[PDB]
Amino acid sequence: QFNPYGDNGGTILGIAGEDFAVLAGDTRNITDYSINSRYEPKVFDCGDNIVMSANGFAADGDALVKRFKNSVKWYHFDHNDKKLSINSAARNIQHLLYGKRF
Amino acid sequence: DRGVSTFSPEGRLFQVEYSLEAIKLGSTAIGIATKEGVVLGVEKRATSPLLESDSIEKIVEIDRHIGCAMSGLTADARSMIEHARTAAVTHNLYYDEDINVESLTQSVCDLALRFGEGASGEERLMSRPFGVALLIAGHDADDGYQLFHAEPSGTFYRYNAKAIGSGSEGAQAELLNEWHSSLTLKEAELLVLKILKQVMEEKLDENNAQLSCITKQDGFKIYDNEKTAELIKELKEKEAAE
Amino acid sequence: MTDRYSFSLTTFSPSGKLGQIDYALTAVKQGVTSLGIKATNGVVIATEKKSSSPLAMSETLSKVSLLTPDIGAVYSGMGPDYRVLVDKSRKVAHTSYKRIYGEYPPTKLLVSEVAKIMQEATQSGGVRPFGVSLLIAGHDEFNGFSLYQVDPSGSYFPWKATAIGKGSVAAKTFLEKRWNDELELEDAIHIALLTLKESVEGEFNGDTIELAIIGDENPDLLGYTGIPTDKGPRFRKLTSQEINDRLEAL
Amino acid sequence: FRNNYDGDTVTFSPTGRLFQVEYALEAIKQGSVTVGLRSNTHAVLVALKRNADELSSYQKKIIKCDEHMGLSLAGLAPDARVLSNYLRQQCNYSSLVFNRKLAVERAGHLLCDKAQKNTQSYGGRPYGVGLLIIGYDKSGAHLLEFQPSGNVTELYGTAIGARSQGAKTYLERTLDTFIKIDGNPDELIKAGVEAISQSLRDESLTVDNLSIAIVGKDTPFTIYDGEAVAKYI
Amino acid sequence: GYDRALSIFSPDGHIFQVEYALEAVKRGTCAVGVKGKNCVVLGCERRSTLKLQDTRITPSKVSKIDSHVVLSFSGLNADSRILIEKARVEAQSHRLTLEDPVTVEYLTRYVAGVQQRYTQSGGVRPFGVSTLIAGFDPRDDEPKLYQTEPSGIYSSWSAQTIGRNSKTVREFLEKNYDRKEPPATVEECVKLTVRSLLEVVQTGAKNIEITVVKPDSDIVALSSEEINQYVTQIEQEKQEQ
Amino acid sequence: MDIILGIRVQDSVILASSKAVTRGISVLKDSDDKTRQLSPHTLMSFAGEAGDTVQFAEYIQANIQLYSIREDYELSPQAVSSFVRQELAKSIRSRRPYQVNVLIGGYDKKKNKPELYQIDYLGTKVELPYGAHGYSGFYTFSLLDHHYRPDMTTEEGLDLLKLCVQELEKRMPMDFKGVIVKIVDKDGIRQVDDFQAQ
Amino acid sequence: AGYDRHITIFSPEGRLYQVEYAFKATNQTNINSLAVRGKDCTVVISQKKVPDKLLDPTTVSYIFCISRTIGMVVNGPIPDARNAALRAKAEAAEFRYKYGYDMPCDVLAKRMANLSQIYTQRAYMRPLGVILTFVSVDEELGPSIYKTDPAGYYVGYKATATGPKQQEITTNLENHFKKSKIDHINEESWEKVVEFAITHMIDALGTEFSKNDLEVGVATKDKFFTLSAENIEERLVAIAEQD
Amino acid sequence: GTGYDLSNSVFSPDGRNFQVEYAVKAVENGTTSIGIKCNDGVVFAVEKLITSKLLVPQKNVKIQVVDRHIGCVYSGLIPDGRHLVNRGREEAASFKKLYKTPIPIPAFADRLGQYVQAHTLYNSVRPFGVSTIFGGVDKNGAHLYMLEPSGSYWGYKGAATGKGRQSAKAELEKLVDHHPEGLSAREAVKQAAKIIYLAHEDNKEKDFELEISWCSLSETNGLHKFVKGDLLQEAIDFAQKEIN
Amino acid sequence: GSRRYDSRTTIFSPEGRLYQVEYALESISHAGTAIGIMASDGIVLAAERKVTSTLLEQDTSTEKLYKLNDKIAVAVAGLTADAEILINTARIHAQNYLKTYNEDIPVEILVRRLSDIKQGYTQHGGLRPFGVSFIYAGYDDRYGYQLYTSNPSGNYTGWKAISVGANTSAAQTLLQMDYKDDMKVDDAIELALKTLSKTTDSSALTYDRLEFATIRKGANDGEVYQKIFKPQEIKDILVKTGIT
Repeated sequence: QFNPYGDNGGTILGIAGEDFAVLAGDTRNITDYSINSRYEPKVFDCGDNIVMSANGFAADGDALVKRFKNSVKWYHFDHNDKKLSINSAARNIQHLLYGKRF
Repeated sequence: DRGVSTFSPEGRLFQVEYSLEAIKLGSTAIGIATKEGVVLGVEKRATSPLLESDSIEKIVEIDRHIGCAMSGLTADARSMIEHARTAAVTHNLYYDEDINVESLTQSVCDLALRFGEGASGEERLMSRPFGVALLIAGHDADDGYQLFHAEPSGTFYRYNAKAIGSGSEGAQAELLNEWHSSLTLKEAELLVLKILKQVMEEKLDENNAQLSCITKQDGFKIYDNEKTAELIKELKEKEAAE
Repeated sequence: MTDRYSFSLTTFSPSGKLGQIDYALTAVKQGVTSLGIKATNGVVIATEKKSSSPLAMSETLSKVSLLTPDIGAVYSGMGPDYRVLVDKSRKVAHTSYKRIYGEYPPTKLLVSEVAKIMQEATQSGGVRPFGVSLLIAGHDEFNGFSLYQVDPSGSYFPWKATAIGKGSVAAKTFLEKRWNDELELEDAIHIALLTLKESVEGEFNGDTIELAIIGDENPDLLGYTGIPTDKGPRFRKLTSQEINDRLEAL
Repeated sequence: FRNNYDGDTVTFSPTGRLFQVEYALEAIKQGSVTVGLRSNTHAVLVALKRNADELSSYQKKIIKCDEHMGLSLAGLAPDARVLSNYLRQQCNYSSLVFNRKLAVERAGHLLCDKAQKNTQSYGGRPYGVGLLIIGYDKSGAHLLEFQPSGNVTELYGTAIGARSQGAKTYLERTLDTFIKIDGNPDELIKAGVEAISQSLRDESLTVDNLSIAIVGKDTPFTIYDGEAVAKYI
Repeated sequence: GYDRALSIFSPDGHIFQVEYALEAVKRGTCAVGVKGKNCVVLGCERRSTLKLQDTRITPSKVSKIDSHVVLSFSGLNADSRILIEKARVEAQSHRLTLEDPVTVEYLTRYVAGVQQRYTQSGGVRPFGVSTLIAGFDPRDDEPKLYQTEPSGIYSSWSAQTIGRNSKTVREFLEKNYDRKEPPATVEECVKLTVRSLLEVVQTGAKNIEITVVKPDSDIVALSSEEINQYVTQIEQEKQEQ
Repeated sequence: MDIILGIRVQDSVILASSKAVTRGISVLKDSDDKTRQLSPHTLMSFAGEAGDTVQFAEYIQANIQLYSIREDYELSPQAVSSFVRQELAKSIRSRRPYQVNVLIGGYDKKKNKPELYQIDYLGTKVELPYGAHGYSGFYTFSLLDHHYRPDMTTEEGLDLLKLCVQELEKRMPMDFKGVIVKIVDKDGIRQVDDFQAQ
Repeated sequence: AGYDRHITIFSPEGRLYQVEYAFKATNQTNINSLAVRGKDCTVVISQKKVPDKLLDPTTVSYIFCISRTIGMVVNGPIPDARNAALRAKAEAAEFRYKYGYDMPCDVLAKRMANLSQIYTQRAYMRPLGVILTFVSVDEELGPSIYKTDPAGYYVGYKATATGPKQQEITTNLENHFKKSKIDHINEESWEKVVEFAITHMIDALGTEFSKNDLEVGVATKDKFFTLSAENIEERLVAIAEQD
Repeated sequence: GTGYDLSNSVFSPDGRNFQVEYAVKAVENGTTSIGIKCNDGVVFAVEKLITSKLLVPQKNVKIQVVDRHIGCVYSGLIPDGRHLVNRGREEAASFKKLYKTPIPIPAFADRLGQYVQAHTLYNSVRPFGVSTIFGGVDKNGAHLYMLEPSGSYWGYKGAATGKGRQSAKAELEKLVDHHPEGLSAREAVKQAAKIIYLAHEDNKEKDFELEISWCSLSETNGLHKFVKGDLLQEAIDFAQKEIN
Repeated sequence: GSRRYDSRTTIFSPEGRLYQVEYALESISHAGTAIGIMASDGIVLAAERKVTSTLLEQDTSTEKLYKLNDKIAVAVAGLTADAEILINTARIHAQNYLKTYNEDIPVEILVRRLSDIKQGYTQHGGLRPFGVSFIYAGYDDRYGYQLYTSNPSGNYTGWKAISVGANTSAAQTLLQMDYKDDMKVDDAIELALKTLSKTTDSSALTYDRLEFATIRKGANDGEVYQKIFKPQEIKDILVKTGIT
């Protein structure tokens, strides 16, 4: 029977400094015991000085990143190009994720 | 008859223009923006001494940083206030932040032209335009203190000072001269109390008129009768002074 | 597109009249005459086959129609309207009755169903009343023989005998004179043929007249044998020949 | 005459006109002037913002649709919001689904078609706003003029609004000149401000009264207001 | 399917259908309400175009939305039912979710919203009704009296009247009601109510019904006699001069 | 399950309902009133699925109160019970049925007789001298089948329950934390605050 | 009030003007047609008039093949005629699918008549300004001709005619039958029936025809087809060697 | 009485539908456009009035393609024409999807026909304000069609609509008489350019821009393509020459 | 559009009156008169058949008195067909009530519901109101014998004696003149016939032109009985009361 999910491996790491922050991640993407790509970026610059990574099932991670970026875009369109604070992005992401609670 | 969303030969929407006429018949509402906050005042205008004047709610709270005054067919404003409140609260749930005053206003005006008997553009189920104009005043981190005039046309302008209702053309002229970029909050209060007095058919007292403001520090507050009464006294005095 | 006519086309005038129903009645008045006579052991409905051209085949056009095996109908007014009304009447006899109780509806109820359909076309949005008046004749075990009239308003009434259309006033009067509560079916068929002659301008024979009866069960018209309780339809349309035979005794 | 055939957009007059549409076009003329012109490397929008009182703001007339597209409005503001929002989605869809920036020519076709629908069906009303669209796509700089009639035209330059005729003749004259202002945005803008002023009469373009937008080769569609346009007055 | 805009603006800025809805109220029988210091009283007149009715079963003019709130009205009877039913349903829904009966202002705000909505929804005409809603908020003793009208506007009054000749009776109340000293008694409050109705009812012991509402769901309607008694004592106040 | 008992004596109906509310391993509350007054002379006890239980009770309460105000009259116990049965009978064939069992005890002012109705979540209704829902019935029906009399006074009825409750506290595996008893008669509904030792 | 002439509601005289005016439209094309029944075939004749020299004469027709066995000739504007044709083709295909046998000519006629009756009663649908003449050699009824109008009326004919000069053709045909005493052209071949049809079309209209002035459709057991300019020519020659 | 011309589906006493007739006026008031059927294809061409020097030349294209073998050109309310093509495109996509074979010209004509006729059946819609000339090459030949706001359409040897429809039709008729054997794709393209230049006299006031397109079994493989560059100039000249 | 043909059946007149309701009532005023009289031991319903003929089958006829419940009946004044529609929904409402509460529906509840349906056609939907007025005669264990009346507006009221239809003004005065609270069914039966006898627009008041019904609580039983008089029964009671 069809299983809508998959596991593309990889690991990501985020550390926050006093006036900086980093988001790291390996560039390997796999399926079972095979390597799909040795270089497939997984950490992204979404604008407004926000980097994000959705690790796990790649197709899902990509759709999420894509949706959030489009979110930032519309945030500007609707609030006079206001910058999206990180706390606001976080809350926004919560709704993006919880919207698919089932 | 003729479509509710018909254009006049001059390029105007009959229902929206006629809508504006109704608003002219409404009670005066005035708003003044100053680098110390925005003041919103309205003419209660009870229709009989037996009507308990303080049950006249023409100035309402959208959110802690956004207040609003109405003029015209005030019953038409209930669903607008509701939409505005929900919009503000909803924005805060999704983004964990206050909604910008301009954004909130743009949201309310989005309801404006949603009327007709089958207008091909979505599902604008509303038999007629709103018969009321609103003055939305507030404050946000990006553009400080703001005052907006939202009409049934769907358009909204930003004003330093603005008056709507029966005494508007008169009161607006007054505001033209009296308003300057360095007015203090107190100056604006007295100023609003003064102009209301000129246009009001009734002798302005702390019972047929009501003040309110919105300041970054304490947000939107509606002045209680006692507080305004003294401001009215302070005004009579400064006037008799010269 | 989309029927945006969701408001009534029939409304009350200051005088209290419902114009469209009145006008529909006027259409009925212009229609060819039709009638019905109730006997003690049967009912007869008849009308004139006003062929619209000698090239037309009048048989291929029945003004008299079977609704259920014990119920028939005839009309006066707008033919097309009648046709669709018969289609609906035949179907409602099933959907609202045979399929529930397993037996055909008694004449009064089917008439009531038809009447309902017509009443609705008097109040529903975007339509005009039916421009016809029907005369339905039938028989059911617990009510015996009956004859009803249904007007464009949806109102209906039971009759001993009556006529509608062109010379209804004249025909009704002629019937009142010849009717009695002891008429046998053949007597009514005769009285029917006489009344109809006064309303026909030209040829008057079994090819210009359409007549049917609700009488005894016709086991010969059932189509099968082997079930005692099933005796055949009571509704039978007379043949051109059967009519002429009765015309010579006119 | 006219009075019997202008009740709604679904009625043709005896001469083949659609008055409701024409009355819509009339709301545009009553609208503040705005100008559009392009070289081979850039496209510029210059718009005169109108104000109610001297206590009111000068209503924005330029809306960004995507990093490479934008327009200016003249007529019913709300209707431009609706149309621009629609254009923002069409642009957005093109990127998300095909990873392709929407061609300015296609944006026009989409706008025409959306407007057309509101002129053949009962109950609706034509849009009462004019639009000038500029953008830089895979075929260079572009300028489009959108009319509520559904008619969209690509031009080198143009203007709509009150007295728009002035700026229009000026550009039709300056044509050979500005069309060659490649590699130099400040010059195209100046050439635009000069075209727009050819429609003034009441006042003179001030700082909080002028609004300019530009897009091109290496310039994401950006709006300049106030102080930012001071250097052009 | 039917969605024609029946309530629309006219050149001078009026919604004629809502305006004509008020004319329907002007035609309805009079109704009044005066709040005492510890109660609210609702008076309503009874027509006489036809008399031979059965008062037991004929629907009364004052209706209970909940056990602590009543609603009287002037205008189309058929229309009032619709509003009364919705009000009653909302009353129960509110108890079910807030776990507390509605406040009079809340119940009023609700009825008003239903009326307002019917003034700008397609395919429907406004309610040809105006209401007077009175009672006591739960666990409160301060009397409450509100009024609503076709437009959807509502507000509180110390005393108010609607219906035919409401012009006349309002005058009476305006120069007979002191906010300084409101009818400190149920008795003197009921009296001030009948007096105001007599200004228009023209001798009608059986043409005047009264209902008294006290705190904590204490509601009761007076009988012909009880009322007739107030009329009697009132006519003497006149003759004794 | 919870203890839901009911007994109709001479001039009244007595309803005894367990006070415990247990979820898994913990007894969350020991003073729970598993009852809702539908009208001045009609009381309803209920037991069943966690949420459905109260939601249903309050829903029925709301509807009866609405009826009362619209008609300014109190529906007979028989009428209220028929309304509840139909509600449950609709429920059983819906997407997610209300898994609630109830006892409806009311005093019929028109007939001047107490009535006890037992209705399970399937919409099964039956009128009885005494009833119970769940496992209780297994030890209380034969008890009552023995010690019950139609002419019993309200006092004899309370003694009878006490006898039931004692049997339930001896043989039942669960600690239902006692019961709350309520009396329904010609004068309305009152609670016997003293059963913890009567 | 004065709108009882714009939509299909009754006029004080109990009339439906829109249906009457729809009838007017049926003559807008100034074309005449007639149909007659053979011993075992059905023929339909219709004037073909191509004014514009820029028109492709092959695409100008008012005769349609509704189904393998049913043919239909329309009298009225081509757009309404094509709307009626598509609907009839659909209706016939569905009928065969649901009931397992070919839709009979008279049944499709009744069905089309009922659809028309509806535009006669529902206000948002306008009547079609056309008259439909259906023909075939029914497996149960034999040669058949059923015609429907904007009133929702229909009936079968021994023969019929439609158009501006319908009356002249009708009386001509009537006379021939009063004479022959039978309800059909007693001819074994359809070619002779087609000739008879054209012959009387000429007498009645007092006009001569070239191979490009007519349009002919024939219906036989299991098939309905239309003739070509040449098949007609052959027909025109034949009649010429008799007069 | 009167007023029979205010609602779209209403029959006037003489059996007409005035709103459709008024739609025609909108058509006659529009630019002229034509279609010439050749021996193995069809040619489309239209007049493009140059309002000002501001119109970027060659950009505002009017001829529209449906699927890959059909060409469509129209005169009247341009936005209405686009609407009708959008429909035709769906109509075609639908047909191909179910039957695999790209839609035959006749079949496509009726699709457009029925849709247009549909807009003369209700008063809640307006008839189309355009007459459309379209055609292409299919399983059996080339086909040229013209569809009126009434929904009426026929097969044509040559067709024209718009301002100069008379000059055009006059010219087209000559061609039909002087070429019973059939014009050729190459020839028709030129002939077309001329007919537009001629038919432009009824609008000689404003300057214009020519636009031609064609579909020929031999010249374009049966696919609709626009005439550009050299072949275009060569036809522009053939006209400019015979205009004097 | 369609707006052109909309009568707007649900709008107010400048006087705040509902046009259609007012005109429907006008219609009702020409309907056969129907009378209802409530006595201490029962209720009487009598109605005059509008239009009749020698050939009308009176035995199988009913156009004014209908049974809704076993304890409730109505007398009709207006469009019979409109009445039947309302009567049927009324009959269903009575049964839903019974199936729900296992108790017969209280008279007022059934009357209010029916009146609410009418009120609806008054405030929304754009349809014409029902041209009907009902006199309800029922009995329940809460108010005993009851008499109600409802009309097109949706308003209903209770009465001791009342009339609907033609000449109500005359009939009401006659009733308001001889009615007495302590009357008896037989007295009411007589009062009813006399009233109709004086308000009829016909020559004489014969039995073939009448429908009669009484709802009594036959002492020898204890339950309520509805009796819809048969032709012969009306002919009798007609002679007895002295109308022969």
